[PDB]
Amino acid sequence: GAMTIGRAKVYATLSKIFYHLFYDEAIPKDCREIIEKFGEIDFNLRSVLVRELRGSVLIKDMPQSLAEVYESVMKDFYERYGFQASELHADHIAVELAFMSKLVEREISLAQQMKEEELYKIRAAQHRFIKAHLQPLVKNLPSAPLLNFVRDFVREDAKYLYSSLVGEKNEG
Amino acid sequence: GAMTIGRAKVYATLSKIFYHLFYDEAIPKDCREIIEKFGEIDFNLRSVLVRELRGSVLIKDMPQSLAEVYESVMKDFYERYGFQASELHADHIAVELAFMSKLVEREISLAQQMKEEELYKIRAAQHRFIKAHLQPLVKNLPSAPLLNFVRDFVREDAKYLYSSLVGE
Repeated sequence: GAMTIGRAKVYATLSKIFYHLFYDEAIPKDCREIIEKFGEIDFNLRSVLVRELRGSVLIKDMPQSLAEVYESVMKDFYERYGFQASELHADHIAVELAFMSKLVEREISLAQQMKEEELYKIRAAQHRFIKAHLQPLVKNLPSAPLLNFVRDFVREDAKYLYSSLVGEKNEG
Repeated sequence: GAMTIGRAKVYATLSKIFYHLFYDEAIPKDCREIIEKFGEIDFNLRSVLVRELRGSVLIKDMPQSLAEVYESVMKDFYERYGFQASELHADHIAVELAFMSKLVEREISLAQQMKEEELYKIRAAQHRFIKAHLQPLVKNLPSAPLLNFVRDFVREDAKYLYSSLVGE
């Protein structure tokens, strides 16, 4: 329904925004309006910052030796769900957001098909991905209006996904 | 047939009973008879108790901070199958039972129409709903005759659905 359609739209729009900002392109009206529906915001970030918004960079706690294989970890997750690499590093926030959008789009299709067991698997994957990769990246974002919106959106989306799963997890 | 008709009836009747109790209303004779066909049961539960029979309240590892998004989870599941929550919270037991009744009614229709692909999907949806939402809710109900009846009915129904689905 509208709620899940909105999840996909926000992930897709945020990803498109970060691709534009990576190249110092203006944010188009359609993208701006989708995000501005939630409150006043600006998109005034420069490529010099946006290029560095990668998990292996932002997560300062990551052991160096594992930072060196993290893109491989990302790619295997992506490949397992048919998601293609772009020209950006696999751990870049634009790419991680695009991956979530693809997962939610898959969920939408499975919902329309009433494929409940497969939908469950894709929702589980969304949770796994948000817990392993995207939330750790976003929790280490520096403060700015757009980035703070992403923090809030991802925090609430993580809560939604976890709440979906917690009951069955604890059934014995 | 009779088995599936019976499943739909029990879910619908339990839902109706919980609505009456929520609203401090007497349980009508038709509802009582349906449930008591399985043995004597007392239907005395105070409205304040019944109002709190929500998945977000009952599921122990769900903190209160997740109750609002959990309502969204419930409504998302409902919408996929053309069901709307009522004026009650979407995670209230009365609503969850009503949703099961609607899924069983759809199963009955699909079986009459020999729509096999869709029938299987709907049965799988019932089982998923029980596993994900209704069984976790009923697990932590207080002990009382009606609550024990529902817990046991749901547990047996889950086993039936799982068995029916594993062959296939």
